[PDB]
Amino acid sequence: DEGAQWNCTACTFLNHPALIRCEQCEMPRHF
Amino acid sequence: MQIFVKTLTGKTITLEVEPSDTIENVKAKIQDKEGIPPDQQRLIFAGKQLEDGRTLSDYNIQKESTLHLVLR
Amino acid sequence: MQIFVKTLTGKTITLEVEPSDTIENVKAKIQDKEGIPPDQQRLIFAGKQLEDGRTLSDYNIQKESTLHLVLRL
Ligand SMILES: [Zn+2]
Repeated sequence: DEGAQWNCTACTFLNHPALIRCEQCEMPRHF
Repeated sequence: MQIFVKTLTGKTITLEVEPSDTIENVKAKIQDKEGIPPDQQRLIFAGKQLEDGRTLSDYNIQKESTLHLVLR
Repeated sequence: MQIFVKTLTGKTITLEVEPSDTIENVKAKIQDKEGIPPDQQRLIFAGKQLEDGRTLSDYNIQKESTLHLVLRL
């Protein structure tokens, strides 16, 4: 129960839920 | 057809493309407008990084799609 | 080749690897350098958690790729 992949708000890149910043663009996850 | 390339700083860029255009064609077009070397451009669409092999139709990229430009 | 391994803080680790090394091999290298046991390491590349048995080229991880390291208890 970790969470779905999330799409970066800045670039749409679909991230692993365990990353707090976007793997592609490094923007912190948007909430 | 037109597509848009949005950079990480907000700048939206309009490109003239064909569905049969390769990702490298698209990058060279961005170089022509913004002067960024293709080797530094990453293109993101629908959550995926686009690969130099494919065409826009491969990625099902349609008129007025927005791509995201990530510099690296 | 060399690859990088980045933790959540941004601390980057430099590994020398063959594209043929497994993810287990790579975790052991992280363990020697960092002291984190392999079972507590999660490696992540292109939004996907890596498999212990798989290799680096199985994931098309190539020279200068950056993997992300995340803990687990
Ligand atoms: Zn991003």
